Amino acid sequence: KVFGRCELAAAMKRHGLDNYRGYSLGNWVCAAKFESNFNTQATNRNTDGSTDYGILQINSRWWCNDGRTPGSRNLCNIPCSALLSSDITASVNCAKKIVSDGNGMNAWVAWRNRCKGTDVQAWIRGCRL
Ligand SMILES: [Pt+2]
Repeated sequence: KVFGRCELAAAMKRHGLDNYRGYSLGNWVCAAKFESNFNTQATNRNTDGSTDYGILQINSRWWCNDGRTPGSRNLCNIPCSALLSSDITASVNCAKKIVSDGNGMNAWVAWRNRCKGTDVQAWIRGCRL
């Protein structure tokens, strides 16, 4: 599923990401834009052999099991394929564990390099929330 910007902002808000660990909704929408282009089916291989999955590109190195990432963890206790659903519940629940682990949203390379320190409120402009 390719979400629209405001449809994803609404789903993320419903699921309790607005100001989760002090990250405004616009941070999460910006991160999804530059990680997945708002596409729940996005998958990308990392140099280390791990893969990133779904609308928030959650990494099989730590967070999910994809059956092909040796010596990795599954800290969200899910198959990585769960993260590709049109329903973002599993991605949001796992993202909440990730951002709580001490590094905050710096875990998302695209957030750090493209969203951090920018006017992220722009990502939710015009949306009925
Ligand atoms: Pt939820």
